[PDB]
Amino acid sequence: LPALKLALEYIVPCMNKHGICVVDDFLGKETGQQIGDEVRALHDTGKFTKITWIEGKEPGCETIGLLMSSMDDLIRHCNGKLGSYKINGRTKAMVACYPGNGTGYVRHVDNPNGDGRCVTCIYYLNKDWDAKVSGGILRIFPEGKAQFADIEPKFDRLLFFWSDRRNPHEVQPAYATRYAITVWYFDADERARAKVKYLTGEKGVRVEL
Ligand SMILES: Cc1nc(Cc2ccc(F)cc2)c(O)c(C(=O)NCC(=O)O)n1
Ligand SMILES: [Fe+2]
Repeated sequence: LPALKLALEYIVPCMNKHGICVVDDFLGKETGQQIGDEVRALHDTGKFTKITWIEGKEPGCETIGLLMSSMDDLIRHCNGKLGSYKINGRTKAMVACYPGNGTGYVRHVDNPNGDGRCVTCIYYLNKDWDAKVSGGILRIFPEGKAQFADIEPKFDRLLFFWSDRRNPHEVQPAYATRYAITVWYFDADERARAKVKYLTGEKGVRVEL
């Protein structure tokens, strides 16, 4: 499926109706496990600062760059059709590792105070993942509805959801190494407002004395 067809037929319609969207088999087995290798390479060489921020052009991060390009393409076809949002940019790629010792992440909202991020995009890298045993379910609690969404961190799966208070979510305890890559997309207007009240942007960068 072309990017234009996945945006206009699956992602945008789904986002505007539910605000939670799952695209399985996004890149394919061969590209998927290439990313899996590059992600494991970040751990082997010990670049995990376990989260680490990747730009996509770094050596040995070519396929992660491909993923980021593929993600951008997809949003680029969505632009001006997602609510009343104008995506004007994104964060770098957050590569995250749940070590598999029974750690998870408590219920939270990604962007509760309007720091500019409107869409969370997550790519999962976990082959043959069975949540019944290994855990690691992402549970989203969509605002208003009397029901939750359960999302397995299934290999080669791409997830979109609104970053704001509409989508509180938790990562349940994981008993197996659990890998994901996240990018957040910025709305022009909210980002403009954010840059005015919060220590975000270029100005939010530490300088040494
Ligand atoms: C704001 C935030 N930050 C992190 C970074 C982090 C990773 C590991 C960790 F242990 C502690 C923090 C997240 O992972 C998530 C999230 O919703 N993840 C869903 C998923 O990966 O399915 N949200
Ligand atoms: Fe989150």
